[PDB]
Amino acid sequence: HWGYGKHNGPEHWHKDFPIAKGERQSPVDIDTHTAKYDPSLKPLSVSYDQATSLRILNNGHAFNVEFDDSQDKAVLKGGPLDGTYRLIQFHFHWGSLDGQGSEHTVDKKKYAAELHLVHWNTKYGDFGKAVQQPDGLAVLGIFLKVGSAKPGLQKVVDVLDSIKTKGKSADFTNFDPRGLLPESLDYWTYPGSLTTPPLLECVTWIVLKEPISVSSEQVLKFRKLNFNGEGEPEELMVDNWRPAQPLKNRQIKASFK
Ligand SMILES: Cc1cc(=O)[nH]c(SCC(=O)c2ccc(S(N)(=O)=O)cc2)n1
Ligand SMILES: [Zn+2]
Repeated sequence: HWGYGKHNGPEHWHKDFPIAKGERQSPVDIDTHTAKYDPSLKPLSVSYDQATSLRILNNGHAFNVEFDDSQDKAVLKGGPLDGTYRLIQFHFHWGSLDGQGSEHTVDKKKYAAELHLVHWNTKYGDFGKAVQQPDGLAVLGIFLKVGSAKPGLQKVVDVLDSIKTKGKSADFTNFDPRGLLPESLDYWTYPGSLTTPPLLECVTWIVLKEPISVSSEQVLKFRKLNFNGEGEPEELMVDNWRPAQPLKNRQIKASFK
């Protein structure tokens, strides 16, 4: 039922998922002047050398590039995290226009898109158990602006016409997510939630300050995907982002300055 239209978009989700109005919802606006530099925060450790991508899936909301997370191969640690979080998938949220699409904002600035690399805390054994814990997930968020192409994104873009509609998947092996990272790992972090239903409050968010640049042609191909299934009226997959939610009783911390 839920999605991103007038009839079933973010402003409706609370009726099936009442935590939509909870105390630690995501995304948020990152007010860079009031984020506190925390000299106790560690460099993030992103260890993606042995990542094993398997498949890419249009799930009707976004596309997910999925990884084999049955061993400790692509892991996030350090930063604000205790313990070791394993990469399970990444996906993006993007707009119908270059001036919107990100979920997080920075001093109210929206970016053209935002990439989420989703990781789960290995102390909980698997992703389905982790989402039921307040420290179950760590999502690394990276902003996309439109400018020069991102060469490490092109393999993803070029497979999208094979997964145009909801429910389609394609083999997607040997994809290296290190090609999607900016140069700096400086970040903001705060406790929050999944940004789509079920909206569970299980995520430590780590949002990088440096955006990556993608070309206008790369994001135009994201906007050619469809939310609908094959044989249904075409609804372009655009504007699949949740707007910023109330910060409430939270403190965003900065790893830098
Ligand atoms: C309990 C449960 C199980 C599941 O398979 N998916 C979900 S929601 C989908 C999901 O895995 C997910 C959703 C949103 C985000 S986000 N947009 O916060 O990074 C990350 C992962 N919830
Ligand atoms: Zn997301």
